[PDB]
Amino acid sequence: AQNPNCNIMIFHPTKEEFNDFDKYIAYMESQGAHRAGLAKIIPPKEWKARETYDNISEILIATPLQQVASGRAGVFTQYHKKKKAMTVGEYRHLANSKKYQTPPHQNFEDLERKYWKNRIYNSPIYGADISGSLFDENTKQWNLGHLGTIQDLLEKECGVVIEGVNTPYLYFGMWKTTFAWHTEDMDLYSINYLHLGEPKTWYVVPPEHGQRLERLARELFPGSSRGCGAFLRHKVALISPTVLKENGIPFNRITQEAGEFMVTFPYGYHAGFNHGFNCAEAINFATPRWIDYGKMASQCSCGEARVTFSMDAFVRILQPERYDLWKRGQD
Ligand SMILES: O=C(O)CNC(=O)C(=O)O
Ligand SMILES: [Mg+2]
Ligand code: NI
Ligand SMILES: [Zn+2]
Repeated sequence: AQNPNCNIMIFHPTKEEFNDFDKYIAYMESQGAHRAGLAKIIPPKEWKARETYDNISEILIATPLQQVASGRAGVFTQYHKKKKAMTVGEYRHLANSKKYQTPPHQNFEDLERKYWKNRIYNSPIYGADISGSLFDENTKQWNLGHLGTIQDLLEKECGVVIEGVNTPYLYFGMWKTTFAWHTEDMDLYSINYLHLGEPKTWYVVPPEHGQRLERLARELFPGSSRGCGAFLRHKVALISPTVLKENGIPFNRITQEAGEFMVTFPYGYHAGFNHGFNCAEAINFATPRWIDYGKMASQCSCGEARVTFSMDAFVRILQPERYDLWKRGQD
């Protein structure tokens, strides 16, 4: 079995290898990359996502989210308070202000220490989940707005024809902005490209051990657990590496820098934080190996998780028994 310790693997495709996206995913899995839940892909040196970023300040963040924490430093939840719209130029200036900027630090490890010590005492503002793309239309390789769609994968593998579309999302981060422990909708893959700015640190639990993380989360967040049988779908809970280590939960960590891709694999729980002002682009995708994960994915029916139009069809076709109850949640 390849990669039996479930380490995060890093890949350096050549420009030739960068032509066929699906093929390269299947290659990485041949090497065991999925066992980690997360892989890093460093693009060939000849590749570029776009010529410059010189004109991105005019993008609008219609609903910036202030991430307010509750709990203790290593075990907390965050709620998203909606703020007034602002442009990327306004948000970048805010990120760089004395109130919100990255503190002085020695290296990534020192910064990670300061994040876990101090996160809860601040409320950074995240421009998350903005439909759009920063890939140039002329970028033909690994252009996250030109991927094969999940609907088309389900049609090719299973023959069924469904409504729905699959588009990318932009994320504008600042110091301490946080993504809570989650898997993707329907336990899909994700791919995330860090277009510019400061790094993003990731934590990940191997898919084969995801239920260990779920059981810990039920113990640490016991009222949330009674409220919903899949409350990590709410994307609000944080658990630190120290707490994970104390409770024996297998995990890995890695820092993504500008110009790098990350892939999350089906049922790979992940969480993390941004080091400073940055912009990432991410999208979900599927392969044939996903289908079985899609069929088994948990679902939030309490009503909190409230997701996309396109997830309806996935539930309806892969999980017809759950369909009814999950749609009561969504309506
Ligand atoms: O970048 C972020 O804030 C969160 N991204 C993801 O969870 C992902 O790409 O799957
Ligand atoms: Mg602009
Ligand atoms: Ni994700
Ligand atoms: Zn729920």
